[PDB]
Amino acid sequence: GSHSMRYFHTAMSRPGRGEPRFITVGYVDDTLFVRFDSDATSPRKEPRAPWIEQEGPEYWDRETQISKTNTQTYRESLRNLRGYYNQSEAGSHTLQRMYGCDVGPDGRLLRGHNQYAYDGKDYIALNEDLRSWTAADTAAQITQRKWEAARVAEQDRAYLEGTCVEWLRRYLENGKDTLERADPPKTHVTHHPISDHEATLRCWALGFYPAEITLTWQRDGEDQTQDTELVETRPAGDRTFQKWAAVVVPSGEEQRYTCHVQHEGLPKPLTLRW
Amino acid sequence: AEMYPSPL
Amino acid sequence: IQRTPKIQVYSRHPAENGKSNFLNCYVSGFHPSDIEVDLLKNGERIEKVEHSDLSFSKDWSFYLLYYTEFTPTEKDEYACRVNHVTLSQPKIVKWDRDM
Repeated sequence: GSHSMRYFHTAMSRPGRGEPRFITVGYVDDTLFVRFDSDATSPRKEPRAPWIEQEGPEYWDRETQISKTNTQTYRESLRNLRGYYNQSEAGSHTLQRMYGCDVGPDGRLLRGHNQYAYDGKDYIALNEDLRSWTAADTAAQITQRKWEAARVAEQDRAYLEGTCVEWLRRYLENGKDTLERADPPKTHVTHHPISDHEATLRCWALGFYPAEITLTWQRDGEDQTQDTELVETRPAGDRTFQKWAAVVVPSGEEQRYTCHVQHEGLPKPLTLRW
Repeated sequence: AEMYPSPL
Repeated sequence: IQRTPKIQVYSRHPAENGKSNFLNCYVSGFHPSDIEVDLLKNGERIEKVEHSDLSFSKDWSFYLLYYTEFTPTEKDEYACRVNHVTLSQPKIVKWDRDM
């Protein structure tokens, strides 16, 4: 199927409690494979998936240096942002970035990403053309001006179309037994009386990978969008995910309800009933 | 692999 | 300007009394990223608890999984206790094996 590689950067200021913390994690699809934390005893990029362990010392040295440099760059960015918003030195602020590439089954680029947020709000993003920026406000326009003057987008484009895609392809090959394996959900329906006159039907999906899934309830073949309770898809801790969807049904009417499950690992979409 | 400074 | 955490408490594997498992507390949707999470057994803090690496979603909100080994029984009560800048008091969510 299709795949993605994404890096996530976070820097968090903490006035009076040292310099801003900087972290990075990297993912292929829903698999975290590398991490860095400036607060670690000896900050280094560290492997978090077995298939990345085979990368040599040169890889780990380069990756660590990138993150050490980023720690300093992000501290400068945080200082600049505080000024752009006329903010006091006393408050704590957060800067986030996500960047990377999506590829299809043939490994060809579908699109690239390079986005930032300040205090959880979108700040600036590289457009899909990989040549221009969208700035959220007059502060981000300052960043945009600096980055246009420095032709940053051109560097992003070169990375996203080249290095990003090529290393994702390499990782998919090295990790093929897991990264290219979709695990279907194990499914069942449970029944929970609420009172004498109604009960909850809960449709469960367990043990699936990747996280993307569609669970729905129908009554008499009609989607029950408004009346369905969904929980957020949640990690099991063994790489897989879980989700459930529930409806409240009148006693005796259970056979009118069907649960529908779609997932990449299923040979066929499932219909289930109590 | 990460992308190889430009502060905001 | 801040976002309060969503909390789910659940087991890694289907719960079966007397069989070792993992108790999970998934916190998500929160901003900023500082958060405090305890797992509780009969109201008391469990010591061995580990967590996943702090990550964030497409909407910029953070998420973490806290987890510990446990052997469910009929009588023992488990819960997750969470504090965040958005909460005036810690929020406790009980483990319900039906959810």
